[PDB]
Amino acid sequence: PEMVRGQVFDVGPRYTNLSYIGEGAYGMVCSAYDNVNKVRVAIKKISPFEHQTYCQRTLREIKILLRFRHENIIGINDIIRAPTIEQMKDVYIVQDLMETDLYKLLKTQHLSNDHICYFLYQILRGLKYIHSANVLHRDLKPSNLLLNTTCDLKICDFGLARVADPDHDHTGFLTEYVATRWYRAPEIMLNSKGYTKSIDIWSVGCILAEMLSNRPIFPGKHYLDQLNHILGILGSPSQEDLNCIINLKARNYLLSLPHKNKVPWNRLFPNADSKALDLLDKMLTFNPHKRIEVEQALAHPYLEQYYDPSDEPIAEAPFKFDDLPKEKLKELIFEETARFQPGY
Ligand SMILES: N#Cc1c(NCCN2CCCCC2)sc(-c2ccnc(Nc3cccc(O)c3)n2)c1-c1cccc(Cl)c1
Repeated sequence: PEMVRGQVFDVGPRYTNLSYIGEGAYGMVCSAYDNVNKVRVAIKKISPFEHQTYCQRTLREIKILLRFRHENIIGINDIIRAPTIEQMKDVYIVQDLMETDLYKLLKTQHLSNDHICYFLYQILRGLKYIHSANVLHRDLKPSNLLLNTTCDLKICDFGLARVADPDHDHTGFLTEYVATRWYRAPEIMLNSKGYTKSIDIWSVGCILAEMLSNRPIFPGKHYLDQLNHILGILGSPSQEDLNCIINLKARNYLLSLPHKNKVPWNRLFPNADSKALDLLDKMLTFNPHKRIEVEQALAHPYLEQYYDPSDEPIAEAPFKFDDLPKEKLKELIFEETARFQPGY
């Protein structure tokens, strides 16, 4: 086997010419040449068997990726792992190599309104399919949006994804959260576990604001600072939106803050299309129940040039609602990846 840093990357002889790309929420990503299909691919190494939580996430990610089939969601080409459970310590997931991501593009490239409109359409088209499968991505951000040389957009890393569970979304004030800080909806910091579809819509809204200016709209430096950045632009929540927050600690925190008025979108983004700002406003709504849904967002006049509900497919087999030990999860990961084995 070949080494990349100080770690084994056992994908050869089919996959050679390894180069380090980076990391997902977990796992090490490399580019490689597929000697069989004569194309360069991306490969993610996952070593989750020593921990239950890692095993659960690895199992969900693989189950989700294998079940999903959509143009705006990157699929799995192959899975490399040992032929036996005893010999299996690592899992390698193979996907088509995408040229870049929206994070890298936004660092140095100004987006035309046409590119913003097209990227947003593709994000929401992929998201419609994800949400139709009763799945939440939960870590949408520019680095999880891959692009090729013709601007085809594909959503990646379902490492923090979960089956939607709105009945168990309520939690206490200041509950620790796993997903990337800057794209976290205000309710995460107040009373939400991020188990509802509205959590992904907030993240897409943050991505849209970022595509308009090439800078994250809410760059919180720590947990509560993230909420301060959000209220600094949306302004103080209304009495109606506060009445929706039953948790006393979360409500009293918001009531203790000095009153802030709404910063108009047309002042933050003076060169933006007015329809894009109307959609931005509806995605970046404080109250998650009033926040626009993915199908409504696709039907928004800003996306009129692309909107075609018959060419925005939904999932054929949605997921249903776990606490199994890591040894039983290793067996399920082994079973889930069995179809990619040489004998199969
Ligand atoms: N998780 C994850 C991934 C990514 N997360 C983002 C990593 N990124 C690295 C650069 C700095 C910001 C964070 S990317 C990824 C993947 C899949 C297909 N093509 C590419 N291409 C790509 C992405 C980034 C840079 C680059 O040179 C190429 N990546 C994957 C991936 C690769 C193989 C299998 C699976 Cl299940 C996922």
